[PDB]
Amino acid sequence: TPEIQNLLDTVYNGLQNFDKNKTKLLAAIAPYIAATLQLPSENVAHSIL
Amino acid sequence: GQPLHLPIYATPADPKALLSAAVATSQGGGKLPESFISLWRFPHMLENA
Repeated sequence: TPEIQNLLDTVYNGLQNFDKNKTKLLAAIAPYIAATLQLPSENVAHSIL
Repeated sequence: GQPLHLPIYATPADPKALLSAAVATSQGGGKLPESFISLWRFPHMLENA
């Protein structure tokens, strides 16, 4: 769907310039997941991942 | 002429549930313009930008 594709584009531009050994992948993707799934917290987005 | 039977009672119609559809669109992102080199060194062009 174009909406899930918009999610893909936003996370693609967002987590571009990432290294694995710098920081956790989950904490990096957690804000875009919290926004696109409209979740209030960030620990909830941690939880669901 | 009064009928012995009592008349049947009608059942009212079912109301419609008005429903809206909310969809989103996907506009394509813009690419970069061409690299044009300048005279200036790094800090002056950095402060300018």
